[PDB]
Amino acid sequence: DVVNAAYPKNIKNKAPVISFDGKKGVKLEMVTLQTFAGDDSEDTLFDYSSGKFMPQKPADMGIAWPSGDGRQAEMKGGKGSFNQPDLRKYGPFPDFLKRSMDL
Amino acid sequence: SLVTQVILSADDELRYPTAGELETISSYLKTGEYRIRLISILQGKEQEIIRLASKKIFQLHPEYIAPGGNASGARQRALCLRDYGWYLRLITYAILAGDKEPLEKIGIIGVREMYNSLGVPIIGMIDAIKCLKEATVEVISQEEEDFVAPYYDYIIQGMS
Amino acid sequence: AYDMDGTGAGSLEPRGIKSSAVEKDSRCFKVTFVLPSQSRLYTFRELQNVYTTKMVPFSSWYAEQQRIQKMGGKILKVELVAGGQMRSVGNQ
Amino acid sequence: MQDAITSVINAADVQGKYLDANSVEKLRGYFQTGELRVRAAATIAANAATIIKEAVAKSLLYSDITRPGGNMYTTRRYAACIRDLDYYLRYATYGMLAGDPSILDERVLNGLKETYNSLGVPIGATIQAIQAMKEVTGSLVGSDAGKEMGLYFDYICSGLS
Amino acid sequence: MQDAITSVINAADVQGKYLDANSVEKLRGYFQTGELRVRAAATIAANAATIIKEAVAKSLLYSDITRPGGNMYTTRRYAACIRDLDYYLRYATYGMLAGDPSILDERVLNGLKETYNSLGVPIGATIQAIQAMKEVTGSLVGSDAGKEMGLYFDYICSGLS
Amino acid sequence: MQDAITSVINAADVQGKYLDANSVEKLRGYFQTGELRVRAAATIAANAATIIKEAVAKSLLYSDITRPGGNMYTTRRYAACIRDLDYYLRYATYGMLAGDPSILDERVLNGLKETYNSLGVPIGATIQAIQAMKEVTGSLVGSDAGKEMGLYFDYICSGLS
Amino acid sequence: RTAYPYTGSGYGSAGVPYGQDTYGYKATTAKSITETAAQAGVFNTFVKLLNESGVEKLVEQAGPYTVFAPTDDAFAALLEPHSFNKLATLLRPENNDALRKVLMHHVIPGAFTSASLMDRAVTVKSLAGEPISIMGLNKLVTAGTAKVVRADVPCANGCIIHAVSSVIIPPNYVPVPQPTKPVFPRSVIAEIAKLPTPRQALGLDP
Amino acid sequence: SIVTKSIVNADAEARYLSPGELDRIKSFVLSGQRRLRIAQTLTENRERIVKQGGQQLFQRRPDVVSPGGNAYGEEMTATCLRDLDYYLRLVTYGIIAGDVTPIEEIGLVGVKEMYSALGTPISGVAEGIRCMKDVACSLLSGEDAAEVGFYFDYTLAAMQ
Amino acid sequence: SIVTKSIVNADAEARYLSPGELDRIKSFVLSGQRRLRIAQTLTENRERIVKQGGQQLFQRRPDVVSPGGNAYGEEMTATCLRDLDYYLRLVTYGIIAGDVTPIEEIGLVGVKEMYSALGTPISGVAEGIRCMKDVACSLLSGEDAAEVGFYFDYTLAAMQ
Amino acid sequence: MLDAFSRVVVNSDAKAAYVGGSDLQALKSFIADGNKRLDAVNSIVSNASCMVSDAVSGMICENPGLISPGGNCYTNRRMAACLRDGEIILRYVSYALLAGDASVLEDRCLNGLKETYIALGVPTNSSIRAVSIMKAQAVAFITNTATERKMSFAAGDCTSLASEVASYFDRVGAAIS
Ligand SMILES: *C(=C)C1=C(C)[C@@H](Cc2[nH]c(/C=C3N=C(/C=C4\NC(=O)[C@H](C)[C@H]4CC)C(C)=C\3CCC(=O)O)c(CCC(=O)O)c2C)NC1=O
Ligand SMILES: *[C@H](C)[C@H]1/C(=C/C2=NC(=C\c3[nH]c(C[C@H]4NC(=O)C(C=C)=C4C)c(C)c3CCC(=O)O)/C(CCC(=O)O)=C2C)NC(=O)[C@@H]1C
Ligand SMILES: *[C@H](C)[C@H]1/C(=C/C2=NC(=C\c3[nH]c(C[C@H]4NC(=O)C(C=C)=C4C)c(C)c3CCC(=O)O)/C(CCC(=O)O)=C2C)NC(=O)[C@@H]1C
Ligand SMILES: *[C@H](C)[C@H]1/C(=C/C2=NC(=C\c3[nH]c(C[C@H]4NC(=O)C(C=C)=C4C)c(C)c3CCC(=O)O)/C(CCC(=O)O)=C2C)NC(=O)[C@@H]1C
Ligand SMILES: CCC1=C(C)/C(=C/C2=NC(=C\c3[nH]c(/C=C4\NC(=O)[C@H](C)[C@H]4CC)c(C)c3CCC(=O)O)/C(CCC(=O)O)=C2C)NC1=O
Ligand SMILES: CCC1=C(C)/C(=C/C2=NC(=C\c3[nH]c(/C=C4\NC(=O)[C@H](C)[C@H]4CC)c(C)c3CCC(=O)O)/C(CCC(=O)O)=C2C)NC1=O
Ligand SMILES: CCC1=C(C)/C(=C/C2=NC(=C\c3[nH]c(/C=C4\NC(=O)[C@H](C)[C@H]4CC)c(C)c3CCC(=O)O)/C(CCC(=O)O)=C2C)NC1=O
Ligand SMILES: CCC1=C(C)/C(=C/C2=NC(=C\c3[nH]c(/C=C4\NC(=O)[C@H](C)[C@H]4CC)c(C)c3CCC(=O)O)/C(CCC(=O)O)=C2C)NC1=O
Ligand SMILES: CCC1=C(C)/C(=C/C2=NC(=C\c3[nH]c(/C=C4\NC(=O)[C@H](C)[C@H]4CC)c(C)c3CCC(=O)O)/C(CCC(=O)O)=C2C)NC1=O
Repeated sequence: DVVNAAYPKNIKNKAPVISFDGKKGVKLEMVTLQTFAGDDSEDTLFDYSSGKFMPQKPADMGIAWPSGDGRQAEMKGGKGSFNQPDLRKYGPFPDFLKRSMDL
Repeated sequence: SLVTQVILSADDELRYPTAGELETISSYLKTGEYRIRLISILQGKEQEIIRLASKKIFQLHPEYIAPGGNASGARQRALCLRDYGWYLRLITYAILAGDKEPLEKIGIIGVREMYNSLGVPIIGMIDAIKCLKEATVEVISQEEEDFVAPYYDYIIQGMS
Repeated sequence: AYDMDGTGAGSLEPRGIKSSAVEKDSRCFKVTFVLPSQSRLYTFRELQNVYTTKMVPFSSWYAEQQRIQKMGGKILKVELVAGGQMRSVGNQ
Repeated sequence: MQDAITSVINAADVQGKYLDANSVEKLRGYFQTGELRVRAAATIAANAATIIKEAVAKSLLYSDITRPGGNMYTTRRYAACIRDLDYYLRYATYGMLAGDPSILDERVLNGLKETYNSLGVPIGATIQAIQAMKEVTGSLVGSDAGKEMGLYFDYICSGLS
Repeated sequence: MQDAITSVINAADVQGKYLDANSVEKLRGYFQTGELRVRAAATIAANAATIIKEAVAKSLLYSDITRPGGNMYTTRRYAACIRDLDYYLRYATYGMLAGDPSILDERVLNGLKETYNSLGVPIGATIQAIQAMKEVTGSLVGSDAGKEMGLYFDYICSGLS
Repeated sequence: MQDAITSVINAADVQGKYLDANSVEKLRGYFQTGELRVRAAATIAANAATIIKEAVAKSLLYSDITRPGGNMYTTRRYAACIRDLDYYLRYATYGMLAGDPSILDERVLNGLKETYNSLGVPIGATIQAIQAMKEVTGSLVGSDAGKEMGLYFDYICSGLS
Repeated sequence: RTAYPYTGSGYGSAGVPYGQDTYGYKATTAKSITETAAQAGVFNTFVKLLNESGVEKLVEQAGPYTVFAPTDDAFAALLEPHSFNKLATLLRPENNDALRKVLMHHVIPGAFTSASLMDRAVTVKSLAGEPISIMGLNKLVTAGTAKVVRADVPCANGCIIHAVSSVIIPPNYVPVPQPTKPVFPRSVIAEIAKLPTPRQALGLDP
Repeated sequence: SIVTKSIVNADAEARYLSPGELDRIKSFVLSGQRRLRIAQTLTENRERIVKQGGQQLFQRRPDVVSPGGNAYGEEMTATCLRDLDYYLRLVTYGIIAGDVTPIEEIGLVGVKEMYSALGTPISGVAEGIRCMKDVACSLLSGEDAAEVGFYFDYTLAAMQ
Repeated sequence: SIVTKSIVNADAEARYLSPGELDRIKSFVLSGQRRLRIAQTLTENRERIVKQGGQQLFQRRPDVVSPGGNAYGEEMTATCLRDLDYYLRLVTYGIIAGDVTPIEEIGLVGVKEMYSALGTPISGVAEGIRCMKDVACSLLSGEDAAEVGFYFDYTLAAMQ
Repeated sequence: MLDAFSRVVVNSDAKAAYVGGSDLQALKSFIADGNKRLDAVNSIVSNASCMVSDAVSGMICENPGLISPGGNCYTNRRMAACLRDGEIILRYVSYALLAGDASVLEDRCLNGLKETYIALGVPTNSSIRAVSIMKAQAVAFITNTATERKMSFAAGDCTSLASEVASYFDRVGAAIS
């Protein structure tokens, strides 16, 4: 959170850096003295991309082919009216084949 | 669907779809919602219709219901309405994608060997679909039932 | 001779598979694929194994690879076992 | 090999459901764009040779793959390109009509990047040819139709990458 | 493709020696069961369709592989099963007559489990179908003949696993 | 499949330059030995069966691969050898004429050691057979011609190893 | 009963199926060059330098190659006081030019397994274009200054991968100079005075 | 036509015609009244559609008519317009047949062999048909110009 | 070359090379001294053989260089001569290989697809090679001009 | 070493000039101070042959029980391995100084080093002395305040690279403690 209204826009001034240059006066300085930073965040304020850009592939659907049949995983709406239950259930399978339901 | 038949049928000749085929896609897509409006009419009458299908498939064929027949017993008759439910569900697919492949890639291709390994008389299932088409006429007006009539008798032609 | 005489659209022999194979080509692949028949249930022919791995020539890999997907096949792996790459002369 | 209607049916069908109102939004949505796709596939069929001639002249016949040693030097190798680019512009037309990119990976994408590595075909120059071919295709069919035809070009470029 | 006599002759030939007392000792053991195997293969030929109808109804007829989504859903897919189960009951009959399971892996087992993984066919339900098919086969041919025919069923189930 | 002239033209073409003095310098070196290679390939064609009969009798004729259990026992297996050794003496003749061993790995070497491991063919006995076959080939064609024909035999033996 | 049995069926068979597993022509299981190395977990800088430098397209190809991919300890061993002179300049982002040849010196056309180097010394040039001498003597193989660590890795297109201990620099490779200042002569009269006149060349003047 | 290849499609597949095939033969014959009107417009406009067709063709390709061009002189220019009268005629057949099947086996199959063997630039004759297309679609409304132009560009596609 | 396809011929036939094949590899390598002299003449005459080659090409085909021609302007005309430098180079390969095998898989296989796809008149580039042939055979004696011209006309044949 | 700055690929047939789909933004940004970093690693690895021998002999002459017989550096195999491991550690800081982050150091050099040195009986209290000499040696060399050797750099500042490389050496020194 930005809770530093205690620290304004005079945080890191570092007032006591002191250079004597011999026996005379202490030459007080307020040099800011940044870190070995790098500010680790992703997706910054602009795009920075010339096209050279076709990187997008769909995720792997297992053994079938991608997006061809994610049909077991779908939102769907209605079931039917009679619909006898399964009573053995044999595991949920996964993918159906190089194949589809419309054969 | 119908566009899939045009993309496939144009793909084995290594050419784009011709002038006539693009009509066949364009005319099919302009009659789009009317299939969509029609299937919602039939989905609201699936409990309507399969109850009427069990009316006449069994008064016509009491051999199957009687003790000894395949459909004798409760749980045998229980799925009996389920097969009507899947068929009626398939026809809503066929009425939408304006062709026979959802009635053919499912349901028709190899149906006899399925039933013959089950004991269901394959002639009886033909009358079951003919019974199902007889039942759909009552809950449907004259305008749209001849739209759905050619999708039923394809199933009868497929089963023989 | 080779399959690129000048044939394209609107030409007398029918529009078909055109391979970039030279005169008497000697490059051949090692392919692997399954190809379910999708026609046995109305023909009722005997069954044959559909998972094959064989050496197809470069002269006719493209036709075969174009056809293996025609009937819903899936190509698991192909390689160029025999022949060079970027070779101007010597594919013969 | 499924179109938008086949994919909608299937997701209705693999789980065994009927066709419920929410599923039809894409369909009442696919039939609305049915008029746009045919005219898009109409002009692409007409300007097939012109589009491919524009893409190669705009992307790669300008970099030493065209010169000796490059991947496209000999006339057999050059002729294979426009044969090869014809499929990308053709199969993308099929995806634009079917409204589903299932035909691409079924008949184009599978074993494709594994094949170009065998031949030693540069995948980098291939995608930029398709990107340039996507750029000219948006010229002909318009903006939104180019958005549709362009949506399957980068699908090829993504999987081919 | 070797029977019990072919395998006995091969091992006795591969050392270049004649058929000694041990080689003929197994051959006499095979000829003793020659009468049992033919009658076992006799009834299995008669009740081929009945055995497969009994196995599928007893193992995977009602559980979820059959319901939409599972697999045997479509009629092409269901019809492929009884076609597929026919080979297991048929080739097992050949192994029961030949007295050697060499024909199974030669013509059935090789590329089989690698093929079902491609199609996505459940190997778990497949073996239980063959196990149920093995159970009904012991009904027809008797106990010891069922022990013989059953000895090649689990050979298929073992390698197919 | 490139000869010495094809390989010289390829390297001179792959840089897009003409045939300079260095490219023609090797080509002149190949034309000088053109007279030697034909006479070498002449006598090898005449004594093809005699050379293979000499190699097998000198390397692996009486070893226990020849006896029962060895890798060469049955007559089908023995007959496969002289069929197999004929290719090595034949394809080596092609490399001797073409002056480039590209044909060997194109048509012999690839999938060869991977095939013998499948069949269980002993690679150790195979290479001497070729070494003994190389020894008799130096008898016929002479010293330098044997040096040429011998230069492709060990190329087979090296890659087959 | 002989130990080296064989394959096949029918009579004249040893009880072992064809190909030891009933497959005559076995589909391969290896990956290609760069992701056989990606799975190894040791060639991380090698596969990354290939991807950035564009050399990775070259060793994608199906030609039988013999890669001498150095493990990243070899790349980590590039902090020689000596080798850092001739190789640190490549860290600059414009010097991708030399990075491709220096990486292209590690690709050898042909499939040279270590068993094929039984006390044999054979040279060859890379795909960079300059000769490299592979030497295998006394069960220790060498590729220039390689001192190969891992023997061979079977790859996709009949290619081989050997793990080396260092990075082979090409023979006639000169390191690129650091970026400098284009300097110009301040005066013009300090240079006419720098050129010897004709009367000077004949010794007519001092 | 759409009737003959919807038959030979279902002919090869050992089956009858689906609703997808029979609801389009039905949809095509009700379209037949509108097709004859469209072909009737191009029938007695061949004087302008051809002569203005060769108008833009020579302005866009003066090489073919210049001395050395294939259609040079009073003779070849007459035949130069004769081919455009041919292809304009085949488009009238395709409009009434509802497909480029008449245009396919006449003027399209092996057309590159003829024009290459006649010395004619095949790209030049493609430019001629495009010039006829702008004249033809300028004679009809928007609903019709999406058809009459639709058959020309197929001829443009196959002619290169 | 004659060496590589005399091998792959006898390679396919499961046999060695006959005297008919080995008395010609023999006859070709003794011909090799005379072949390099012929190719050496065309090697450093490309300045005249190409520039005078494009000389007669433009005088015989001014359309291709006129405004609208494919090789119009300072740019295309430079590439207009670049292709002639290519095909003149391949003829030097065919003379040294003793066959059009180098010319076959470079500049001949699928050449019509390239030039049709570039908009270039393929007949025009055939005219260019014929103009180079008269310049090339004018640089050699009669015994040589029956060879150097012999490879050009093969390129003329395959280029149409 | 060569993954520490990303390069650009300009020629064709690459798959990264066209279908790269990215430019490496985290490592372009490190050629924005790249010459000053490359002089700093050159300040270490031109003295890395001398920094490891001074530091290992530094902890010998402060804790003399290691070269006593019975100690962990008396025999020749152990004395060669102790000079090897400081050289390997000084290389891996010089990777992490070059790449600008410590993510190379913690898994290839520090992951499983404290379990190794207690599995061999290596004195962990003395090995952290051996890297604190190299912590103090490296900040003299990067700031060019070494007493016996200077190098001719450009005119500028190299603090916040010296404190960057001093933050890696205790990161080593607590991973073995
Ligand atoms: C024995 C008890 C004992 C030593 C041995 C010696 C080791 C030592 N040195 C330092 C500090 C530095 N060492 C440096 C290394 C070198 N200086 C050079 O010029 C050459 C190139 C190289 C040695 C081969 C440097 C640069 C320093 C920093 C001081 C300086 O500017 O020179 C320490 C650590 C001291 C501390 O941490 O403060 C040790 C232990 N010293 C011994 O006492
Ligand atoms: C305590 C922390 C120290 C210590 C301090 C003493 N310094 C003494 C004298 C002295 N100190 C300085 C330096 C200081 N004075 C300045 O004016 C300036 C800046 C210009 C600085 C940095 C000087 C110059 C002197 C005078 C020396 C001389 O006479 O030549 C001192 C003596 C007493 C006093 O003068 O106050 C003390 C005790 N000395 C120590 O021992 C501890 C460690
Ligand atoms: C830091 C610890 C030093 C110091 C560093 C500076 N170096 C500056 C510029 C510079 N450095 C190099 C060498 C470096 N760059 C490379 O590409 C390679 C390898 C090939 C190395 C070793 C060069 C070539 C340059 C540019 C030369 C110039 O233009 O003058 C520099 C100024 C630029 C900047 O800060 O970005 C600094 C500060 N200088 C020091 O004082 C400390 C001791
Ligand atoms: C010297 C400063 C130390 C000391 C060192 C010894 N280390 C010994 C073995 C050893 N060290 C490592 C870690 C090193 N190897 C690596 O690969 C990496 C990072 C990439 C590092 C830091 C390992 C893994 C091993 C065991 C395997 C090997 O021998 O290399 C060692 C030998 C022990 C013995 O033989 O008894 C010594 C003496 N020990 C000391 O007392 C000082 C403090
Ligand atoms: C989507 C297409 C599709 C269909 C149709 C299908 C049918 C099907 N019907 C079955 C059984 C059965 N089906 C019947 C059917 C009938 N009895 C009658 O009198 C009638 C005419 C008829 C029903 C209308 C009977 C009696 C059985 C049980 C037979 C037995 O197991 O003893 C079974 C075995 C398991 C089960 O009931 O779920 C299947 C899989 N599967 C499919 O995937
Ligand atoms: C329908 C899906 C599908 C695709 C895409 C396909 C590609 C395919 N591209 C091929 C070759 C090729 N492809 C190219 C292409 C190119 N060179 C370049 O520099 C460019 C980057 C690129 C043009 C965009 C070339 C030059 C060859 C010939 C390679 C050779 O002769 O070695 C070949 C070898 C056989 C032949 O062309 O006859 C196949 C099979 N096959 C398919 O079934
Ligand atoms: C003679 C040795 C041999 C065997 C065994 C064999 C199997 C084989 N089974 C197949 C398919 C199939 N197999 C099944 C089987 C099943 N589904 C289930 O849920 C059950 C667990 C199982 C029945 C026991 C199904 C449903 C298909 C169709 C898959 C599809 O359409 O994607 C196919 C694809 C092609 C086709 O059927 O025409 C082959 C080749 N081939 C052979 O040569
Ligand atoms: C129904 C389909 C069909 C077509 C298209 C057809 C074409 C055809 N065009 C011909 C000639 C010709 N065609 C042209 C054409 C042209 N010159 C140009 O500059 C233009 C680019 C182009 C016209 C737009 C010329 C100049 C000739 C005469 C060529 C000669 O005399 O050598 C001839 C030989 C003379 C004749 O019998 O008419 C035929 C058969 N025949 C057919 O059955
Ligand atoms: C070795 C076999 C071989 C050939 C022949 C070849 C031809 C070739 N010709 C080209 C262009 C061209 N070629 C021409 C040619 C001509 N214009 C005319 O009027 C004349 C009829 C004709 C020349 C005699 C023109 C004008 C272009 C540029 C076309 C444009 O910019 O659109 C290009 C594209 C630019 C380039 O990369 O050079 C190639 C690749 N490549 C090969 O590898």
